[PDB]
Amino acid sequence: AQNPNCNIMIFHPTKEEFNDFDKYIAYMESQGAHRAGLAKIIPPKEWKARETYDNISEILIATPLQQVASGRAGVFTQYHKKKKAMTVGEYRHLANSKKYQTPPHQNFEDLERKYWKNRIYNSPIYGADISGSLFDENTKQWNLGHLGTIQDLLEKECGVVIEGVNTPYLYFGMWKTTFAWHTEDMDLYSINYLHLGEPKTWYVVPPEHGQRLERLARELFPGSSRGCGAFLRHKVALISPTVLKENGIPFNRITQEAGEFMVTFPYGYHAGFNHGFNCAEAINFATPRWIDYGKMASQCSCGEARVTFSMDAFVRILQPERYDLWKRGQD
Ligand SMILES: O=C(O)CNC(=O)C(=O)O
Ligand SMILES: [Mg+2]
Ligand code: NI
Ligand SMILES: [Zn+2]
Repeated sequence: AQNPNCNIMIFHPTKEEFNDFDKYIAYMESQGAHRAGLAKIIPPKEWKARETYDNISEILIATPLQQVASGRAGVFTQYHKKKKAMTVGEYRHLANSKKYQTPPHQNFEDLERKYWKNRIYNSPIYGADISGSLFDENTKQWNLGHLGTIQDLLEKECGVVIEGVNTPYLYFGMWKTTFAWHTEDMDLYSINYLHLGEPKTWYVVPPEHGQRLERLARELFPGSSRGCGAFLRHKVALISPTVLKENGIPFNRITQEAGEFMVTFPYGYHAGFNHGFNCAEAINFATPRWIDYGKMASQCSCGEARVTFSMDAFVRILQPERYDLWKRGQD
């Protein structure tokens, strides 16, 4: 069995290997990359996502989210307070202000220590989940706006034609902006490209150990667990590496820098934080190996998780027994 310790693997495809996206994902899996839940892909030196980032300041962040924490430094939830719209140029200036800028630090490990010590005492503002793309239309390799759609994959594997679309999302971050512990909708893959700016630190639990993280989460967030049998679908809970180590939960960590891709694998729980002003683009995708994970994915039916239009068909076809309850949660 390849990668039996579930380490995060890093790949350096050649320009030739970068042509066929599906083939390269299958290659990485042949080497055991999925066992970690997360992989890094460094593009060949010849490749670029677009020519420059000099003309992005007029993109609108219609609903910036202030991420307000509650709890203790290693075990907290966050809620998202909506703020007034602002442009990317306005947001960049805010991220670089004395109130929000990255503190002086020695290295990534020092900054990680400062994040876990101090995150809860601040409320950073995240421009998340913005439909759009920064890939040039002429970029033919690993262009996250030109991937095969999940609807087409389900149709190819299972024969059923379904409604829905699959487009990318932009994330504009600042110091301390945080992504809570989650797997993807319907335990899909994700791919994330860091277009510009400061790094993003990731934490990940191997898919084969995901239920250990869920059991810890029910212990640490006991009111939330009574409210919903899949409350990590709410995407609000944080648990630090120190707390994970104290409770024996298997995990790994890695820092993504600008110009790098990360892939999350089905049922790979992940969480993380941004080091400073940055912009990422991410999208969900599927492969044949996903189908079995989609059929077994948990679902939030309490009303909190509220998701895209396109998840309807995935539930309806892969999980017909759960469909009626889940749809009630959507309405
Ligand atoms: O970058 C972020 O804030 C969160 N991204 C992801 O969870 C991802 O790409 O799957
Ligand atoms: Mg612009
Ligand atoms: Ni994710
Ligand atoms: Zn719920």
